Amino acid sequence: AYAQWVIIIIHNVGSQDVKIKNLKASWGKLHADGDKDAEVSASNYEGKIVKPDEKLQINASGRSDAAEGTTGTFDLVDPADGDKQVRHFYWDSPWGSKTNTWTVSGSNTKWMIEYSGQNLDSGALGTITVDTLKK
Amino acid sequence: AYAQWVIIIIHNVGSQDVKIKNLKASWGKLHADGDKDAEVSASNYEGKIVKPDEKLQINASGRSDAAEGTTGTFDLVDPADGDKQVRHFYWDSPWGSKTNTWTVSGSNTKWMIEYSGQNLDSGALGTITVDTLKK
Amino acid sequence: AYAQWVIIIIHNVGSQDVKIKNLKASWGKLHADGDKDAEVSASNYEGKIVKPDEKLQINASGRSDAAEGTTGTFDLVDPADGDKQVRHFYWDSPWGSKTNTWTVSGSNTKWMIEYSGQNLDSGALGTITVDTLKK
Amino acid sequence: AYAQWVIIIIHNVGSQDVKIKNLKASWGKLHADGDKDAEVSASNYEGKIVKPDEKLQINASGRSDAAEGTTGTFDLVDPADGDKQVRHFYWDSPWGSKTNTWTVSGSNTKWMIEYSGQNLDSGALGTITVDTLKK
Amino acid sequence: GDTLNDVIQDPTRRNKLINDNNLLKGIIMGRDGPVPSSRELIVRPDTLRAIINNRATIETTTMEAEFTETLMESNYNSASVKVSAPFITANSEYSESSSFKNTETEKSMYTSSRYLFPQGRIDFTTPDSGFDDVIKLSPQFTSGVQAALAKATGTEKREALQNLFQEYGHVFRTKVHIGGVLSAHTMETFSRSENETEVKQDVKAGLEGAGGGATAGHGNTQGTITTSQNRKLNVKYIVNGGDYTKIQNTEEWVASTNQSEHWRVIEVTEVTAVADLLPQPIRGQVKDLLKPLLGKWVDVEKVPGLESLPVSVYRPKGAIPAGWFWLGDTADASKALLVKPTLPARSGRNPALTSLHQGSGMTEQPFVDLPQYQYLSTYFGSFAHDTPPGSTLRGLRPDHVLPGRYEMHGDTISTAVYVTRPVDVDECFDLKSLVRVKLPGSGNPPKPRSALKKSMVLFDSGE
Amino acid sequence: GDTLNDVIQDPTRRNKLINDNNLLKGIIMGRDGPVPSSRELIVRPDTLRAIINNRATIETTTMEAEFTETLMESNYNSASVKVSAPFITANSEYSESSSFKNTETEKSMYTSSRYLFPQGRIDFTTPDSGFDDVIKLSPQFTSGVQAALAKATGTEKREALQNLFQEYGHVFRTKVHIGGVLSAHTMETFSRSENETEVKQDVKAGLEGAVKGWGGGATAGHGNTQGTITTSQNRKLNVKYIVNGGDYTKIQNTEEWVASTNQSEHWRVIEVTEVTAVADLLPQPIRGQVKDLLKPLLGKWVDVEKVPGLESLPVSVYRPKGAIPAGWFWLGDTADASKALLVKPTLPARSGRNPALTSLHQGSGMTEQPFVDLPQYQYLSTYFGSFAHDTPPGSTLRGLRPDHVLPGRYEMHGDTISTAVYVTRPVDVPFPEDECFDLKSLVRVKLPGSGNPPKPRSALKKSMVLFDSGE
Repeated sequence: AYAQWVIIIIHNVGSQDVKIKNLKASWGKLHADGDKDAEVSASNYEGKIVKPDEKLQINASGRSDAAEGTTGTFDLVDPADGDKQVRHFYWDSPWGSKTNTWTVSGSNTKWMIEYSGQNLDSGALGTITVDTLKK
Repeated sequence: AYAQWVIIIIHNVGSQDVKIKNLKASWGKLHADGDKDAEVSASNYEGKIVKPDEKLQINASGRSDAAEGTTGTFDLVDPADGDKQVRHFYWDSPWGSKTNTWTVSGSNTKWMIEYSGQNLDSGALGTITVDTLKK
Repeated sequence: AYAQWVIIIIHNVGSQDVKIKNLKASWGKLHADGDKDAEVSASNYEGKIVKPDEKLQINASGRSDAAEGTTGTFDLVDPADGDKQVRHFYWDSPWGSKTNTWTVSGSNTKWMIEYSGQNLDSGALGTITVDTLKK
Repeated sequence: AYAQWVIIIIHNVGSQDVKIKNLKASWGKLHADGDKDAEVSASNYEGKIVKPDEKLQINASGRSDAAEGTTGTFDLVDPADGDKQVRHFYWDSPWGSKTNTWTVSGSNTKWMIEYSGQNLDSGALGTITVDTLKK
Repeated sequence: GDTLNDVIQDPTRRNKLINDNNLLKGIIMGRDGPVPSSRELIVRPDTLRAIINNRATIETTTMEAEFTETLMESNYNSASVKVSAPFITANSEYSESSSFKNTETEKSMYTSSRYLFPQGRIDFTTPDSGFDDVIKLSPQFTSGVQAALAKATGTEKREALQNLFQEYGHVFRTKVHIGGVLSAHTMETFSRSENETEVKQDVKAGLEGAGGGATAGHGNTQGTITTSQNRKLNVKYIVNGGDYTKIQNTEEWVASTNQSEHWRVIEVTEVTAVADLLPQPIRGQVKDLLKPLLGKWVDVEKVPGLESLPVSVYRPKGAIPAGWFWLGDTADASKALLVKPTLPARSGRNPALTSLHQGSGMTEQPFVDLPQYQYLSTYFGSFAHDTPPGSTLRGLRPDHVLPGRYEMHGDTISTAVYVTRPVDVDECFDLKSLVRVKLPGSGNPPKPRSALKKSMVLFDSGE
Repeated sequence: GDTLNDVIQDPTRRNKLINDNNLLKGIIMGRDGPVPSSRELIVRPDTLRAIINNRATIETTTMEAEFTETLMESNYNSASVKVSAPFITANSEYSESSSFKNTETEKSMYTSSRYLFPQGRIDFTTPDSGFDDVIKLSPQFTSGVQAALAKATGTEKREALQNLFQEYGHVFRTKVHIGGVLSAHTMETFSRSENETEVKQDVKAGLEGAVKGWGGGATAGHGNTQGTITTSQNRKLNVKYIVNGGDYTKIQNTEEWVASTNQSEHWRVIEVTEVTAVADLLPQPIRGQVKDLLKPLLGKWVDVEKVPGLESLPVSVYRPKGAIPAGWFWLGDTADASKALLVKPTLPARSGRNPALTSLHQGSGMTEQPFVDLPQYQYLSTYFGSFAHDTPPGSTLRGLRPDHVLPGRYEMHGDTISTAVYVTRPVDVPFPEDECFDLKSLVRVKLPGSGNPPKPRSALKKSMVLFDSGE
């Protein structure tokens, strides 16, 4: 249901481009901002380039009566370094279960990553920001 | 219930301090960071001063799975000029209604605000970052 | 029925142009001035530019015996800066319910906006004059 | 009843005082800003001076569940030249008849008047802005 | 393969180039447009400074756009009813149908071609450069300037200068590019509309009884076809240089681009004022007398009764002296600028200042009498076209003003006022003109933005 | 088959080549672009040093790309119902269908032809070469330089030099390639969009029944069809020919232009492989003075003070100690605790001249950072504090003309993004010429606000600043 929603903000504080790839939502659908009825396909972001001081917002929400919550994974990769994997983010706002899971994986000394604003105990995940910087 | 939760992220982005006053949660409760069971009284947040680089986070949620929503209000004031009202912010996460209310009020041409991450449609209100600039 | 009606007068007192977008009406129908029978499609106002010192009047009302009232939303966007959002207006003059809602949302400190005349107590919404002044 | 109201904004766009006189409402009652329950009299409007670039609001609404509409008359006069009748404005939002009437009557060339907002056909009469200009 | 060098080293060819290009004559920037002067402004030089440039270019651009939208709709309705008894049977049929088709098609074509065949650039040396090959003004022009400056009264001097510069010109081309340029342009637009409507209707009925029978019938049909189309074609050729008799043969024109007798000025990259060619003590005097307006700083007083506004409003204090005019309400608390025309009103000369008339209707703001003029401030009060201070308030020629910038004051729209500021670059006075953002009423004139150029006002001058 | 040798050995043809190509004239580097000077900068030589190159080349490249995408969808829904009884029967049907087709076509074609017909290379000898054949500067240019350096005050000298180099040019071509080059470029773009839609909806009903012979029947039928065809098409064609050398009247006829490439009277300079600054052609004692006077900025090293507060950052922030002397300016915050750089313009403001420095103004919204008053200029640091447009130290912070600065390299400090600050350092170069100052300018990567301006990434050139000029 729409009562389980997540908003993720990739904020490119650093000075170098970041590419978003492998944006897949196992549970739920990706919608626009301020209108949960405007579904957007993953192709709208796959390979998208985010420049310094540019915010990339992807809003996911469980469909009406989905009862499946909102879950998926996405990858941040370096436009250089042959699309090297910068970070692998997995988010899960289950409908059935109160506990949520937002996790980070991937090894790059090249990029520093900060993230905050996610709820893990009960309810929806919330709105999440991820700061990308190319050390 | 813990399904009703809200995070107030007040982020000073000017170079002059701001003060929280009148911060009371009529409904629900106020808890510590991350954990909702560790309830904390509003006395720890009343009258606190936020510095230019500092962030202050309020974590308010309803009573423990008791179907109780969380609601409250607070004011930002200028300790420089004797705590003149900056803005009045009202949040509400009611159990009965899935809609959520985030209202900002007040008037100052001598101060600016921007907020983001609010979700009034359905589910929890969500973590919201309010950037404060004393233009 | 026709007993529920809203007239919005966007008055661009400012020196810079403004645009209307996402004018979607879930309940009610848009009609010409002075004749509710003269239904006008939403395309008549999509993308319209209100130049300085120009008033744009949009009228909505529920069809006779609809028992539906009239509801809808629209956005004001600054033509410059890639159609940057100015404000989000939502109106509702429901038939069954004896309360009407006129809500303004969005955070754009570059535009200064005021409005008056809205009546929410009973019956139709009324005629609302919204002043828009970009700074 | 409350399904029939009228908001009258006498707006002095000129540079001379216009005095409101002989305000009399037969059907319905005069209320006050927003609240249709706060019945107000005419002694707070009769004989008043509306300064240039100043607004005076008259809000009238039918009595609560009286199956009774709204009806009244007021006369704007020119204080300088012996309260000579500038115009006589009669409003009516009857409960019985779906039609609604706003009549601007009287004649004084020395003054120029224009009005907008009136909704005569169906529902409440709406809110009317009357711009007065001695010329 | 001759160039500008071969032309310049030959006296006959050099003088032909000078004569056919009006290189010794200035341009009279008149009310209508620039036209070259018939009189020689500078003395004929013994040689010309030039560089050679033969990088010819041909560019063609074609754009076509077409659009078609076809809509169709059709309906039908059919009903039949029948009743029977062992003694009677009655039936009735009804059928109708409507059809509607609509096609709108739009086409646009656009062809622009430019043939640019340069030859070089010819430069003249102006006095401010300080070189010894400086151009020398004609003795007749210098004598005319001296005679103008010798008149008894300053207005006589100004009128003499005006006549002299109408004859000789207001600008002189100092760097010119020589060569040939040919341009062709074609615009074609086409719109068609087709509309078709059909409607038809039928009814049948009959009866049987006891033995008996009957019959009836009724056909009915309507049809409409409406067709409309428009086509507009426009072609324009422009030739400047080369063999102009070959304008319509692009190939015989690109062939003649090497013939020096047809070389022409195809652009000017440096133009210099005719006044800036004069000796310094005379140059200063001439540029002073050419200023349209005299200036005078006066004292200011506050217009009281404007409490509901961010800033105090100030107007020229006292009565405006005989013959002067003021330029609007300002926020500066110390001084205001008075102006006065230098040239009398005369047929065919746009006045510096336009009178203002109370507005058409539902606005208490003044309007400019002459069309394109501008005034600097919103009016804070009831504008009297007949009595002071409104009687002595004026607007300016569009050449007198440049766009300013706004410094908004006020917390609310019905309170806010702009203070317009010079855009620090063409300097303009920082007069602090006020411009309410929300004017009461409707039908108001456009909000002022501009500010007054400093180059147009002559202070002191003992006038 | 004549070559450059035959032209050079004939005074008439040699002088025609010199004159038609402006080989004695320098190039003015105005902000609008290079233009030849009309003044002769060097004395006409008795001969020219040349080599012969007649290796002609024709290269033609054509690229075409097409793309088509056709989408089709259709739906149909049907419902049929019947009820019955010994006295009445009823019936209904509903058939609905929808169809949709969409086609998008994109085409692109571009052709590029270049005909390169060289003749050789002509070389001039610069004084630094030390050879005896050397370009003599024209006596007028030398006299102008002497007169400029003769002015009483430094600003008068600088303005005289500016006028002199605006007339005579700033650079001189010492190696040029002679020949003819013809170029053609065609670009064609095409787009077409076709969209088609159809909707049908047929409804039918019936009722029938009878008793004791009192029978009856009824029927009803409603149908509805809607169609739409939308077609859009765009084409753009652009063709450009450029000729430099050869018979220009044969620009539109490639074969005849190629045939004309052997005619000496049409040979032109088709590229420049060496350019020498006009100041580098002067005698050394005058050369150094002219170079010094042409530097846009003065420079001064000053004491610095740590800016208190900012205790949370990994590196101390320093600023000019005391007030900036009158007429001078400072360039940003730095980690250099030893010294900071003050600069002052050398040339006044004048019409048609871009100033070396630009003023900074407080940001429009949600940013306390300065913004450049002029479009392309740059400043070397972020501001640690509130930028005061009108009061010190903010009133004297200045940005630089883009030609004054070269990209630098960052050097990050701090463990976390909330306190990550860069110490910009010069990019090292083998040439000790494009060298820049190691000002150690500070740039905070994460500015708290929004709408902040681009993060500084530049260092100041050493060639643009004059020290110890005693001014």
